[PDB]
Amino acid sequence: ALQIPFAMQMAYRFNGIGVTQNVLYENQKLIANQFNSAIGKIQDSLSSTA
Amino acid sequence: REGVFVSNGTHWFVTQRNFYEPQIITTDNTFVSGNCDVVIGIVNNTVYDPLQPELDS
Ligand SMILES: *[C@@H]1O[C@H](CO)[C@@H](O[C@@H]2O[C@H](CO)[C@@H](O)[C@H](O)[C@H]2NC(C)=O)[C@H](O)[C@H]1NC(C)=O
Ligand SMILES: *[C@@H]1O[C@H](CO)[C@@H](O[C@@H]2O[C@H](CO)[C@@H](O)[C@H](O)[C@H]2NC(C)=O)[C@H](O)[C@H]1NC(C)=O
Ligand SMILES: *[C@@H]1O[C@H](CO)[C@@H](O)[C@H](O)[C@H]1NC(C)=O
Repeated sequence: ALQIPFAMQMAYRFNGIGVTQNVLYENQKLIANQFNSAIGKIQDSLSSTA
Repeated sequence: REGVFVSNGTHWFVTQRNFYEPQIITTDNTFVSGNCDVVIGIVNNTVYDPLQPELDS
């Protein structure tokens, strides 16, 4: 296991789907908020529906 | 362009992600996108131009 800052790991994950890194870094807060809200929606979906 | 910026304490190199082979940072290792007010964690360093010495001499 080789440590690596999570923002840079996500930069690699972006650069692996054909989107340059600067897209993430310039939109890091937007992407972080989108991810957090998505996880919240997952909680709601699992809690409401069996 | 491909790799990651690293530092051995004093100088900033750009290496490939999977094997430590440091290289001077020049404008052919790196590409410009944006400016310094938007990235979170951006540092100050000097990017060497391979063209300026040729023009100088
Ligand atoms: C980090 O690496 C750089 C070079 O890769 C080291 O700087 C060099 O040190 C030698 C030894 O005195 C000098 O002859 C070179 O001129 C230096 N290069 C540059 C560009 O200054 C540096 O000492 C290393 N840092 C640590 C903490 O090991
Ligand atoms: C990296 O360089 C920039 C300039 O390229 C520095 O920005 C300065 O920040 C101080 C503190 O707010 C201001 O008083 C200066 O006016 C800024 N410079 C310019 C040209 O606007 C920044 O401080 C540097 N960072 C480090 C860690 O050295
Ligand atoms: C890293 O975290 C420290 C707090 O432990 C903070 O002072 C620093 O500004 C952070 N740097 C980056 C690039 O996130």
